Amino acid sequence: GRMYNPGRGISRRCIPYRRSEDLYFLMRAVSVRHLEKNKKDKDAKYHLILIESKIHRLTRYYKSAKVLEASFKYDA
Amino acid sequence: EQTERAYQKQVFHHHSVKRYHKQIGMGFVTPAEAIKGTYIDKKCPFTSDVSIRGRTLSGIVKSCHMKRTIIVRRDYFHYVSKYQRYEKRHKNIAVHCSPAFRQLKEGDHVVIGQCRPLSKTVRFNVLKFTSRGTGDKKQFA
Amino acid sequence: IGKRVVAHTKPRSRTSKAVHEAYLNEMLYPVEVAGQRVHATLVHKKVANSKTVFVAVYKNITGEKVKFAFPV
Amino acid sequence: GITRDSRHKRRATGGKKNSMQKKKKNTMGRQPANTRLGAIRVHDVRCRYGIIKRRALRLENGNFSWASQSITKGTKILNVVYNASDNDFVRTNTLVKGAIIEIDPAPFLWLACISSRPGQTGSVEGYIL
Amino acid sequence: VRVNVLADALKSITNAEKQGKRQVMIRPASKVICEFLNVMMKHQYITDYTVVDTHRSGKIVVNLNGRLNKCAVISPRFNVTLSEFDKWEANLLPSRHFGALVLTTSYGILDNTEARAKHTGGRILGFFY
Amino acid sequence: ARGPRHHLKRLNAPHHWMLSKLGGTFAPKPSHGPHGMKECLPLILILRNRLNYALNGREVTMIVKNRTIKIDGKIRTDTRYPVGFMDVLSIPRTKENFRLMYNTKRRFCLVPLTAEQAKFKLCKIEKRVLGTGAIPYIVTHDGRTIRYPHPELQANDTIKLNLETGKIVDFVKFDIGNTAMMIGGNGMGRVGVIVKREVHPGSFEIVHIKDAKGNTFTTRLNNVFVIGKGTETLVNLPLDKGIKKP
RNA sequence: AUCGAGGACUACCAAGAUUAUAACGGAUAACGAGGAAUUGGGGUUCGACAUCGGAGAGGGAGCUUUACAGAUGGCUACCAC
RNA sequence: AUUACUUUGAAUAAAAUAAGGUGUUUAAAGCAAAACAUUAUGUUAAUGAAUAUUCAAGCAUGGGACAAUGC
RNA sequence: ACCUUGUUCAGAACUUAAAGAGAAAUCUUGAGUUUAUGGACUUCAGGGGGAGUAUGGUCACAAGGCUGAAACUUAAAGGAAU
Repeated sequence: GRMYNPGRGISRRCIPYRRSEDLYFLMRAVSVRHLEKNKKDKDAKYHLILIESKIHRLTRYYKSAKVLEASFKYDA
Repeated sequence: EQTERAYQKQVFHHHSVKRYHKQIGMGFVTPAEAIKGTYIDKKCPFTSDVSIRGRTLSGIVKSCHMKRTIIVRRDYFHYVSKYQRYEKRHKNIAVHCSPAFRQLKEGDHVVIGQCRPLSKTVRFNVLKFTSRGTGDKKQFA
Repeated sequence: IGKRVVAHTKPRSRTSKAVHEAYLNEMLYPVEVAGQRVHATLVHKKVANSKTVFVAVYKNITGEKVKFAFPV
Repeated sequence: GITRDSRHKRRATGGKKNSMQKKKKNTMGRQPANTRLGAIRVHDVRCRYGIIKRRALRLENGNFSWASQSITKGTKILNVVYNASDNDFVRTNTLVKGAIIEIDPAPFLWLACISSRPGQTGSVEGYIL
Repeated sequence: VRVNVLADALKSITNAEKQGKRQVMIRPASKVICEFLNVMMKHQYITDYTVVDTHRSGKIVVNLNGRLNKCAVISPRFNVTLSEFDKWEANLLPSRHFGALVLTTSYGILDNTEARAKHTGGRILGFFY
Repeated sequence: ARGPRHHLKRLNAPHHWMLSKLGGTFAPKPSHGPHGMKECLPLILILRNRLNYALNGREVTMIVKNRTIKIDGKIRTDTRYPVGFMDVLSIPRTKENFRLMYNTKRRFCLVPLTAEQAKFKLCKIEKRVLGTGAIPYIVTHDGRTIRYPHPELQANDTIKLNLETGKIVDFVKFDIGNTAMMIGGNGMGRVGVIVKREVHPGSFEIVHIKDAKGNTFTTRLNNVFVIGKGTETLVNLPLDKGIKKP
């Protein structure tokens, strides 16, 4: 199922039987952090933690894959 | 080379003064940096009077914060008879690292060999090293 | 057809799977392969794989006894 | 007596060691005999296995050797001018290995660094820089 | 997630045989699953099978003939020494004349009666009555 | 213990003496000398049990101190002299010349000899070193430091010694065409032919010894003891001829 | 200094060493092993005590003799008899 | 390229366990003795269990399926 | 678009079983695939009381929360169904 919610969506692209950035897009985290004015929004203050926990997993992987520089760290 | 109170000279010093470098035993090629190098070390396995006796091990270099001496972490598995399953373990060994390996850094696999007690804990000596990846902090010997 | 060597276990282009896949496609130009099925069966206390290149819409070069046919 | 066992030291982890047995003669130590500068005086210490160590208490002369001229000649030591370990050895003129001593080149007619163990062998022997 | 593809396939085959189905389908097909079936085919427990390639570790269709009772995987593949065989046979198999173990040894994926003949041990994969 | 020990408990004695577990509390400790503690049979055990001449230790001291035993050419008067390998033992009074060889049962055996063949005894070189003043010498398995030797007498050969003279008669090299007797562990007391010696730089040297009957068994280089050259034995092998029956 | 490696000790310099894979500390009616009792398999409990290794001689300490003792059916002092 | 896994060994105190032999009147036991030469003689240079092991490490070797570590 | 019908994907549910499981009630999008016992991982329980009590630690302004025994006592306490 999904990474965080209990949804189970199976929609997928279907490559035929014939052979003839995402981390950047996940920084969404900026857009919510909107939070400066809606201080009482306890929902977006939770969905931000979910987004930030995703970033700490893509960074944790792009460093092992030696893609990102070893000094990378996401912050405001 | 000579940055200390006493004169730093090799254990086997002679005129032609020469540079002295024996070779250790079972097929460990002496590094180039110890042939043309001008360093002085009385505990280097190549250019001194420290042999390499029976036990020989290997491990991952972890700490390179002490002078000419490093810490080698050996990871193995221990078997428990009752559960018929293994468990991870580790033992740190403090080993001497001669200046013959200038490019040695934390996280590189190293083959070490036994010698006579060189300190309170140091009993092994580095023989050869193979480098590995980087972790944002290149800590050399 | 091309001529590439197979190493002894060199890159993925020098593996048996890739060479046979390349030979199959290059020897079959321009007709297209669109299916492969292997029908294992016990014969004389032995297993006999019978690879079948299906949907065709070799033994000398590669060595695979492969039957070629058309979809039902 | 002074002891040389490791049972009185802390572990590699900093943990204290809990004793099990009393002191033993195998790890026996002995008092230093700082061989100062003065008249000849050595003492024969009966070490382990009966062997005898000459313990030089005070010395004046040593058989210095010259590497260049391949000559070794006895000489009277004058003054300890440098010690690589403890500067207080210079003040008391204590003779230990590696001490830089100046000597008179009266038989050299034909600066020094000691290269022997006066507290073990029983006499001073060195060479010329 | 799918930790063990072999476990999923064997449990799919056992369920089909209980219902009396004529053939079964296994979505992810590996070399180990293909080689596990040959041990069951050589004993005539299953008729045959057909590895259909789908460019994505294609499926398998397995023909069953009323003979298999239960084929089960064993969780982490225990290292089985040759002296530990009859201990494992006495547990996982109904009788000394009926069952069949499967071991992945250095000589391929053998059963117990031919790994014993080949004089080798190895990790245990599973079993089938 | 504060020093060297003197007693030997019965159960701590080497197994290959076959001492009854209810015989007594202690076992005769073999004094030092040519042969090690576990490589030797004390002279008391040779006469009390192997030959049954003396029933107890009262009658063993009445014999050895009576100048009635000649270990090698010399004569020994120590009740617990270490009698080890093929070093010959002779009793002039009874006119018999034994010899202590091994056998397949991991036991020292007393092979009878004739008078002529008792005048010599084979030794195995242990090491060769250069003395001070360039006086080379070799050390045998008996602890003997022989004087100025042959230049080719290397570390692991076998020499022939004479009791009366003390010279070196014949010497056998260490190669792949020689007969060897075993002094080791599992292969102890077995005769065979050296066929292969595989070398590991680290710890040990492993030698594959092929038996007469085609049986092949390996061992450590230490336990190898060359007994002849070209499938020939220089001494009379024991009753079982160094053969092992599976 | 030692029979001898060694922070074993001294002088100078550096800040290092261990830890969730349990460091550091606490409990033991804890001397360790060969082994013993009971067991379908897996195991649980025990081992001062035959034999091997360690430690001690009322409690510490300090020493003499000799090849080996920090000896105690040797000595000195203190504590307790 | 190493490790892990598995197979053979090397090496490995005894007592103890399982165990081979042996009529202590049998048995526990012990590693003694006797079929026998009707025995000094010979069997006899008599037996001594290969005694198997023994877990966790350590050494070497045959194999690379299942696993682990980076290039 | 709203309604009627066929396929398919995802969600909250429902009905039948002569089958599977279980002590039974009952469960079936599992509480099935389990003495024919091993898919991966985490937490929790060991007769009933004493008791979420005493003490130690920590959090809170407070009420209180979290971690959490022992002495002693007793042959039952309890679950589903007739």
